[PDB]
Amino acid sequence: LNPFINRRNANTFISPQQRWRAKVQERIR
Amino acid sequence: SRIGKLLGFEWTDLSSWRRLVTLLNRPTDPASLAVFRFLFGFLMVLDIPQERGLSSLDRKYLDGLDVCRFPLLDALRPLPLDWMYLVYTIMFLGALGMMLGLCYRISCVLFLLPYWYVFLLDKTSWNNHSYLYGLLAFQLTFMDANHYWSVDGLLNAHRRNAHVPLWNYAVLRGQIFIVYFIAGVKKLDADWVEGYSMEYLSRHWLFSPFKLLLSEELTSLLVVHWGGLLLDLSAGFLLFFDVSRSIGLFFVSYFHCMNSQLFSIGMFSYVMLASSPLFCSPEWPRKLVSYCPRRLQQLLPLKAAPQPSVSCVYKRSRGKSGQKPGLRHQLGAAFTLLYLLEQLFLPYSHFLTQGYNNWTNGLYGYSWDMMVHSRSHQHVKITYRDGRTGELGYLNPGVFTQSRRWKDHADMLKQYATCLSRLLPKYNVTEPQIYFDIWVSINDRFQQRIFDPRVDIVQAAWSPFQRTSWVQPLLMDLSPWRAKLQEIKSSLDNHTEVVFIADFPGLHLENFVSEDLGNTSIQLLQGEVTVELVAEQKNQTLREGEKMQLPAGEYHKVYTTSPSPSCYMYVYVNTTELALEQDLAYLQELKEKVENGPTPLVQTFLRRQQRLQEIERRRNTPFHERFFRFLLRKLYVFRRSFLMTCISLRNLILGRPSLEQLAQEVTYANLRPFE
Ligand SMILES: CCCCCCCC/C=C/CCCCCCCC(=O)OC[C@H](COP(=O)(O)OCCN)OC(=O)CCCCCCC/C=C/CCCCCCCC
Ligand SMILES: CCCCCCCC/C=C/CCCCCCCC(=O)OC[C@H](COP(=O)(O)OCCN)OC(=O)CCCCCCC/C=C/CCCCCCCC
Ligand SMILES: CCCCCCCC/C=C/CCCCCCCC(=O)OC[C@H](COP(=O)(O)OCCN)OC(=O)CCCCCCC/C=C/CCCCCCCC
Ligand SMILES: CC(C)CCC[C@@H](C)[C@H]1CC[C@H]2[C@@H]3CC=C4C[C@@H](OC(=O)CCC(=O)O)CC[C@]4(C)[C@H]3CC[C@]12C
Ligand SMILES: C/C(=C\Cc1c(C)c(O)c2ccccc2c1O)CCC[C@H](C)CCC[C@H](C)CCCC(C)C
Ligand SMILES: *[C@@H]1O[C@H](CO)[C@@H](O[C@@H]2O[C@H](CO)[C@@H](O)[C@H](O)[C@H]2NC(C)=O)[C@H](O)[C@H]1NC(C)=O
Ligand SMILES: *[C@@H]1O[C@H](CO)[C@@H](O[C@@H]2O[C@H](CO)[C@@H](O)[C@H](O)[C@H]2NC(C)=O)[C@H](O)[C@H]1NC(C)=O
Ligand SMILES: CC(C)CCC[C@@H](C)[C@H]1CC[C@H]2[C@@H]3CC=C4C[C@@H](O)CC[C@]4(C)[C@H]3CC[C@]12C
Ligand SMILES: *[C@@H]1O[C@H](CO)[C@@H](O)[C@H](O)[C@H]1NC(C)=O
Repeated sequence: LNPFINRRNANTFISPQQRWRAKVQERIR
Repeated sequence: SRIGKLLGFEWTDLSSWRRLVTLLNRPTDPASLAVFRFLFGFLMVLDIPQERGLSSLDRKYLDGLDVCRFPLLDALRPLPLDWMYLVYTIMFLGALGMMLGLCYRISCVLFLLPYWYVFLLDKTSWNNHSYLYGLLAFQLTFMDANHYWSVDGLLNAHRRNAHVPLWNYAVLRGQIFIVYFIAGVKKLDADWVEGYSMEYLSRHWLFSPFKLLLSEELTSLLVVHWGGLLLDLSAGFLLFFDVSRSIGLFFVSYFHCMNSQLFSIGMFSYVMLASSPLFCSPEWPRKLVSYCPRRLQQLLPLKAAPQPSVSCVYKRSRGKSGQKPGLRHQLGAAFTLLYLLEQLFLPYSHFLTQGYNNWTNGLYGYSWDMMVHSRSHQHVKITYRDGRTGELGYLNPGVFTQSRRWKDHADMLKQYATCLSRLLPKYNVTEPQIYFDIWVSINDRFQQRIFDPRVDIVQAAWSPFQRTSWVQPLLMDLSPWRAKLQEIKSSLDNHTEVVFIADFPGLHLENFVSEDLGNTSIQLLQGEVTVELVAEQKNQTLREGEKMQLPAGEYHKVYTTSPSPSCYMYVYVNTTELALEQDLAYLQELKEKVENGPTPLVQTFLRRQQRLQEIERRRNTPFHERFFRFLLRKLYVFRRSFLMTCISLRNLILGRPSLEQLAQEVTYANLRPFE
């Protein structure tokens, strides 16, 4: 694929994270 | 005999090794053991296609894809897809044989070996119930659980209602007791007793009866946290004693029934529920089949006196004196004692493997600590430096990884760095140097770095028994700020967010404020920081309580100069979101007013309204339709797994066909039979 990004795209500290549900370390997935 | 019924034995039985061996080999009814074996086999058969990933093996283990893998030992490597499918088939056959009781030992080994191979092949899929399943299979491999309710005994004559040694029940009871007690002791943490780990679980509708007489905070602290700790600490003691056996059984059943619905942990709740009757009398199935109406008592196998067996020993006062224990009787006692010592010591063995000790002790999966620690990640940056020219480049976080657990462990980070170093020359990059920058907050704390961003992980030194030097310590002397943090978070509007950051002295943060992030400000809390503006190159020192305002669409830097860690916040609003929502509200309310007397912006509201209407209709819709959909999804998964396994078996045995046949077969595999 493309494993590279820009400099303005790798430094956005404040952004919608992801938060893929709870994703606790005891969940099946 | 005062203590001859509250414990099951006497004090004189533990005075010598021979007496202990005689006690541990006491004959016992194998009925409950057989029921547990049947239930465990059935649950494993139902679980293998779902949780172990048999349905996604083709996706996970493609022939020529670039992926970084995280095994316990780098010497362990996976096989091609066909051989992985064969291993899964062998595991399924072993589980089926274990359930049915046919060829007990062979099936037990055939389930045990590939299961542990798959478990050790990946460190990012470890949890507590998989570890429990492995331990249970290991224990059942050495037990005589086919002496009742089996198929081997229906073909044989000696495995038909024989007797089993006492330690078979002792090992299982001890395992369950250690599970409960160790979980309870691990829950004696500061973050648990103060109600910080699970502060949102009390809002579920299953806790409604408790809200009638208790407040939300009181029902979240008293019931979820302290009640859970008490039940974990007292379940084994309540279950062991026959006086309080019924009450403990009711409590544990209620607990596991709620847990099966609160989370999605697979078949953990059902295994725990089925393991509870093991604490009852060994002959409960016989009484249960005696209590049924007589019209159904003539089809089940006849209830008669069990026949003698060679596995156990018989000590009688008139029926001869004593049989000298051999190499099979003492081995059972030795295995019981050593296994219980190992199970008691392993969860507290984190002072030896110091290289696996991050913020949280040890590798996750074998310490019986569930839901205790919660992690929220804010930002990950990967930066590589070309070793030939020197250009600075940036990689996507997790390009060749199929998991996200590498951000919390140093060994996984080292493995990822080495994998990237191997695969980067494929993309016109010379020998690189990779630096990682990860911000993690644990249990609603300040966001802080976990690894040093100035160290090259490829050339760093990591050892299993040596404490890692590039792991940042957790700022323990900042927890009491959590009340103020919650107050500040709750004292905000419905469109303003806040992010709390703690920085170490000597480091700096480079941030790019987005164009749409208007009205962005930074406020200091502790220590002193210097805020820089890259475009115009202007520093500005700040102190406690001061507030700034940062322009949007530009870079800025925050430097920590105090000799102590400093804390500050970001306050920002999505002005684009505000403008879009206000114009949408205008265009909707005025349109409704005109009507009562498309474009993407209207499309978003149309989709939201459609989703709300569908949710309301589903809520009004009875649960039978959802049950039917759930059954359909499960049947689809099972059929896909079976078809792909058959395809791979045919390919492996007969021979590799042409490309066209494989495409047709794969397309037929995914069909969603009926809807
Ligand atoms: C807090 C740490 C632990 C404190 C001590 C525990 C006190 C009792 C609470 C334990 C709850 C469940 C754990 C059970 C573990 C194994 C014992 C067991 O299952 O007993 C069954 C069985 C009798 O059963 P029945 O005659 O059916 O009686 C039915 C009971 N109404 O008991 C025995 O045979 C006991 C065997 C002799 C002791 C050997 C087992 C003890 C294992 C200890 C683990 C460490 C191994 C070596 C011990 C070193 C120190 C002694
Ligand atoms: C082939 C013909 C054989 C004839 C008879 C067949 C017997 C089998 C009948 C049982 C029904 C078969 C079930 C088939 C699969 C059902 C679907 C299924 O398992 O779904 C999983 C679903 C959970 O879904 P997740 O995927 O976690 O959902 C979240 C989505 N991410 O799991 C289940 O429903 C588990 C169902 C099995 C429960 C086993 C119950 C055994 C425990 C009872 C213990 C009894 C103790 C009694 C106490 C005695 C006291 C004296
Ligand atoms: C064998 C399977 C056991 C399964 C048990 C599961 C539950 C228990 C969980 C145990 C957690 C860790 C204990 C295992 C220790 C062994 C780990 C190990 O050898 O692998 C580490 C390492 C891989 O490193 P990563 O960072 O994954 O990869 C980096 C390269 N890309 O593997 C190796 O390279 C092999 C190194 C061999 C080291 C083991 C030495 C053998 C021990 C004997 C030495 C005696 C003691 C020495 C001093 C004692 C001081 C206390
Ligand atoms: C007319 C044409 C389209 C035939 C297509 C039929 C398929 C829908 C059949 C063929 C193979 C069947 C599967 C064969 C074997 C099993 C194993 C069986 O395993 C069990 O778990 C049962 C025993 C237990 O409960 O432990 C569950 C049903 C399933 C997936 C069957 C589901 C339906 C399948 C995929
Ligand atoms: C989520 C909780 C614990 C994590 C956990 C889980 C999920 C398990 O699966 C475990 C299995 C075995 C051992 C430990 C496990 C474990 O640690 C507490 C959840 C709290 C629970 C929902 C509250 C119910 C208890 C109440 C107080 C009973 C009420 C009784 C009074 C009315 C008298
Ligand atoms: C930028 O955002 C801040 C914070 O959301 C706004 O400050 C608020 O101003 C109102 C009055 O208009 C006060 O009632 C609030 O208490 C203030 N918030 C805080 C946290 O003190 C500010 O008005 C916004 N500026 C613009 C131009 O929208
Ligand atoms: C802004 O203040 C910093 C002081 O923190 C000045 O010096 C930098 O200090 C950091 C702290 O370790 C170093 O990493 C940098 O190398 C220093 N230099 C630069 C250019 O960042 C910094 O020079 C000041 N900038 C201006 C424009 O006055
Ligand atoms: C074909 C190959 C890969 C099969 C691998 C089988 C070996 C590695 C498996 C089979 C049984 C397993 C053991 C079963 C039980 C325990 C007890 C546990 O508390 C620590 C791990 C330990 C000691 C396991 C280590 C791994 C083990 C020895
Ligand atoms: C909200 O802000 C994020 C950046 O944090 C931005 O990507 C997103 O587009 C904004 N929302 C809208 C509706 O524009």
